[PDB]
Amino acid sequence: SKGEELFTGVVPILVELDGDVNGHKFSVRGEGEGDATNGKLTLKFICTTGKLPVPWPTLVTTLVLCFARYPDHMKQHDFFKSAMPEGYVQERTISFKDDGYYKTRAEVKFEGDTLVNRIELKGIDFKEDGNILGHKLEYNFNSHNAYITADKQKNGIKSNFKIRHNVEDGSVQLADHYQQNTPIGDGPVLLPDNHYLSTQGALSKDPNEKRDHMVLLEFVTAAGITLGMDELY
Repeated sequence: SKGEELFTGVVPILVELDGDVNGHKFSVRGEGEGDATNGKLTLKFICTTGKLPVPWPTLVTTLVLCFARYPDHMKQHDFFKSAMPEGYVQERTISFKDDGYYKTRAEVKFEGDTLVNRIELKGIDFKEDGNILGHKLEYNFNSHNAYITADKQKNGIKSNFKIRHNVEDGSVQLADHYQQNTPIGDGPVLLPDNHYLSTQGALSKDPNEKRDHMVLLEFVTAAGITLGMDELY
């Protein structure tokens, strides 16, 4: 696959989410750009339906792993770019401990020149005054590593990882993620050795923006592939 050639520069991003958590419906639209050479995402998200009924940090993982920076010696393990431009389906179950769960299905693919992430989310069994529907989580996102393994019996990858959201009282709300990715087209995809993605993110606000929104700067870098002096030639 030559899909990685689509990411050598800066690529515009469109994110569209439709969500329904305990019958609380909402839509989010995000726009920005991705710079895979640096592993950098710069995006601004707006809740187009008014007030977001869940905390913005709980949507970060749902709201484009094709922009991760894979080191040169690891580029053969980059499933996400190898599926492009046709793209991949990304599905998750996010189980919040002692609370409800999200189910998400997204398509990540190029539409013209733009990398688009289009998501449907359903949230079920939440406590109406839990940490999520009650908005008890701090506006931040800790740095976090997510382990990636191949799923050959599905021609894709899988990952499970825990996000630890900071609760305002000082406790931690666990969000247990189970993820699977499968290509959309029939072209060849790279199925990787075990590795992980290392993610950092900074969340902020646009002072001139009155809509409910999140400004996000995110860095994603691949690591964990044991590398020796043999690749040195």
